[PDB]
Amino acid sequence: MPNFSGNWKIIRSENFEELLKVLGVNVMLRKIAVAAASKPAVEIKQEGDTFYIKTSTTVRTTEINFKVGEEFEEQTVDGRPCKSLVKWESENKMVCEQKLLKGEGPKTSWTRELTNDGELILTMTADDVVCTRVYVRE
Ligand SMILES: CC(C)N1CCC(C)(C)c2cc(C#Cc3ccc(C(=O)O)cc3)ccc21
Repeated sequence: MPNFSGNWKIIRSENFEELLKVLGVNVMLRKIAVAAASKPAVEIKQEGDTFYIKTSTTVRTTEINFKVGEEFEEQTVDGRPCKSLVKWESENKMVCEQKLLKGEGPKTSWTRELTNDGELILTMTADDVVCTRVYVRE
């Protein structure tokens, strides 16, 4: 019965500021984002391979809708419009490759995985730098 669906509570965050730095976010905006990202609300709805994911903070909210295997548009973690495509790497792990709509920048991606223990891992990557965030349902 359990899947990616849930209201998810963060329990661990690593390397978020480093990710924003590689993306070229300046010091003062990074400080704002890091603080706000420390207590996000995350809502996922899954129906088969169709997903809704809303990630909210006091300073910024993202809401994405996608089907695995079908291109969609969203934003990079630093706010730049991109084309995205999610695939199943494995049964419990989706991987999203991103391409900017305009300009150039680090190669970005994200992954979401349901681990053996019932928890969710999000990773966000820019070039070689990875941010890892772990959640449990509320
Ligand atoms: C200054 C501020 C408004 N600002 C401008 C710069 C920038 C776009 C980088 C930015 C990013 C965020 C974020 C985030 C976040 C990402 C993932 C999660 C998660 O999945 O848990 C939670 C939060 C917040 C503020 C913010």
